[PDB]
Amino acid sequence: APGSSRVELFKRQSSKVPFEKDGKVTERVVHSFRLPALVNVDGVMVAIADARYETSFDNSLIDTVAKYSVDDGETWETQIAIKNSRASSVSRVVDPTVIVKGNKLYVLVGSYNSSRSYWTSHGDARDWDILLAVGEVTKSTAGGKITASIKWGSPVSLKEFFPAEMEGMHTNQFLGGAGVAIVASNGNLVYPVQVTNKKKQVFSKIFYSEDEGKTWKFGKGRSAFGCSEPVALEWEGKLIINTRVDYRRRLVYESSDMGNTWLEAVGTLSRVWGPSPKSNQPGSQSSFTAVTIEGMRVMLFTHPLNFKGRWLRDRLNLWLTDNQRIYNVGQVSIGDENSAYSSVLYKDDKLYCLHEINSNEVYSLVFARLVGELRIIKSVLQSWKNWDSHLSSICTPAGCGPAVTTVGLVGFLSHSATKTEWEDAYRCVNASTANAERVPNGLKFAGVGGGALWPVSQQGQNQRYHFANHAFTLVASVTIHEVPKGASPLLGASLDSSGGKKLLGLSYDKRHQWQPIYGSTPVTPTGSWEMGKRYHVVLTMANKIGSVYIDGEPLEGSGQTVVPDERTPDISHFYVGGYKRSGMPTDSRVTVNNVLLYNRQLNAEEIRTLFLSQDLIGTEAH
Ligand SMILES: OC[C@H]1O[C@@H](O[C@H]2[C@H](O)[C@@H](O)[C@H](O)O[C@@H]2CO)[C@H](O)[C@@H](O)[C@H]1O
Repeated sequence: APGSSRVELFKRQSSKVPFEKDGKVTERVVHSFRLPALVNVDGVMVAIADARYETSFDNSLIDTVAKYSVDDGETWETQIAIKNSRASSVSRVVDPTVIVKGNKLYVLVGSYNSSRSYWTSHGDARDWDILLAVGEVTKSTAGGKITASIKWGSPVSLKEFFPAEMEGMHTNQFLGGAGVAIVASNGNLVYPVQVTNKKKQVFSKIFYSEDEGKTWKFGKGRSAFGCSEPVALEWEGKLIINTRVDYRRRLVYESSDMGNTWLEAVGTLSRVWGPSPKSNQPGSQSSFTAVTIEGMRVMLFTHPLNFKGRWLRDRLNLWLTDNQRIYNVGQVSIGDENSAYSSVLYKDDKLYCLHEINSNEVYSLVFARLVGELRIIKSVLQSWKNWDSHLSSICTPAGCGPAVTTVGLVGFLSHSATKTEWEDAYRCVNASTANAERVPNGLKFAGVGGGALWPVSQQGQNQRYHFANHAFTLVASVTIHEVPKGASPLLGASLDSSGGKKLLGLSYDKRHQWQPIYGSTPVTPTGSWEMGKRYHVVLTMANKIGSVYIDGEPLEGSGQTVVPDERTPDISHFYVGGYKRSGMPTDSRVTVNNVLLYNRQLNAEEIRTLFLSQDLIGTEAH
C-alpha cells in the first residue's frame, strides 16, 4: 500500500507497563500484546489491549493496558487501565471491549482468578466475574501545549445483571466480543456479548445500558449457537451484529430492538466472509465500524484471510461496504506475516489500524497509518457516488417519469471492458468474458464458448453476491443476431459450474420463441422475438419464486417456484450472452448491454422505468 507506514507500538518483549502489585509499581516488560481496540476520545487517540506479561497463552497473567496520544499517534503515554485480581500466576482480565461516550472510556473485561482452561470449556462459573471500568479523559492546555490524562476508576462487577436462565437454557458465563462497541443513537451503551450455557454452547446477545452503565439488560433474542466474538455497529436504525464462527462462514444479524429479535442478514452481509480459503479453519476478531467519508455513510470491516490455517491468521484484509456493494480495499498486513486481530480508526480524515503481528506465538501490536487504503476508499466511494448520481439524474420517459432506482443496486456492467473482463462500474466484481467484441455500453458475443460469467459462489472465500440465493433482480438489454440451431442461452443464474443446472434463466430458440427456465421445471416456450430488435430482460427471484419479464411484461407462466422450500440455493455464477463454456455446444450470437444486479425483487414501476430508460442508462457518454 503505497504511502502507508507503521510502527511497532506495543512491542513484544520490549514495551514496558506500570505493573502494580500490593501498592508497589514497577516498570515491567511484557511478552505479548493482543486484542487491539483503537478509539478517539475528544481528539485523544486511545489504544487498549491485553498485556500478556509472561506468555501469549490465553490462560496466563494479563492486565488491560492503555496507551494514549494527543499527536495522532507520534508519541504515547502508557498505563494499566485494569489490573487483574493478582490471585495467581494466571489471574487475568480479558477481552477488553471498549465504548466511548463523551469523555468516558467504558471498558468491559472478563476476570479469571486461577483457571488454566479457556472459558468456553468451563463447567461452572466459580473462576469468573465480569467487570466494567470507566476511564475519564481530560485535556489541559497549560503551558501552551496539549496534555491529556486518563483517570481509571476501580472496576465494578456486573454479575448481578446476568440471569441464571435465558430462553430456556441455564447460563454459565459471558464476555464482551472484544474490540470497540458503540453508543446507539438513543444513547444506550451497547455491548455485543458472547455467552455460554451449561451445555457449553456459545452464542451472541446484546447487553445494553439505558443509564450510563449503572444497570444492564440483555435482549431476549440471540444468534445461532457457535457465534462468538460478536462486533456490532448501528446502521439505519438497526444493530448489525457481525459474528465469528469457527470453521464456518461468518453470520451477520440485524436487530432493531436492542437484541430482542435477531434476523440473519441474508440479503446483505451474512455468509459473505469466510475464515480461510476453504472456510474450514478458526475465525477471528474483526473491526466493524460505521463512519462517514466524503459525506457518505459506509462500513469498514477487517478479517484475516488465513491462508496458513489454524490460528495463524495471516493476511489481514480491509473491506468497504455501503450495505449494497462490498469492495476489497486490500491487505493491511505485510507479506505473509501472521496478523489476526485488529482495530480500525477514522479520525480527522485519516485512517489508522492497530493490529497484531505474530511470530512464534510472540505478539506485538503495530500502529499503521493507512494512507494508500484511504486513497483507494475515496476513489471507490467517488465511483459509487458518480454512478448512483448518473442513474438517479436521468429524466426517464414520462416532464420526467419516475427515477431509475439505485436502491439495492449492487453491480452494473456497461461500457467499460477489457479483453477478458466486463468491468463492474461499482468496481467490486467484474465478469470474465470469452469471444466478446466491445460495442457501446456492452459486449457482442459469438461462437461456442462465448459469453460472460459473473461469479457468485465462484468468488471463493469472500462471496459478495451471496444475497442472490435469497433474492435478486438481474436486468439486461439483449439483441439476437442469428436464429439459433436449437435453444441457446441469453441470461441466467446457474447452480453448477457449467450452466446446465439453472435456478432461473432465459433462452431463445429456433422457432423465434422465448424459453424461460424455472429451476428444474420442464420448459414451455412462449412469446415471440425478432432478429435485431433490442429486448429488455428482467429476471427476478424472491421468496423462492422466479419471474421473467420481456419489455416490462411478465412472460406468460412466470411466477413459478424455483427453489424447493427445504434447501437454500448455492448459485455458482450468473451467465450473460452465452454460458462462457466451450464444453457447452450452444452458440449464442447476441449483443448484451447494461447489465444491472439488485439485491432485491424490483417492483412493477421499477421494472417499467428500467424498460423505458434503456437508452439512457449507459456509461459510455459519461
Ligand atoms: O495459537 C494461539 C491461539 O491458540 C488458540 O487455542 C488453540 C490452540 O492454538 C491449539 O494448539 C489447541 O489445540 O486448541 C486451542 C483451542 O482449544 C486460542 O483459541 C487463541 O486465543 C490463541 O491463544
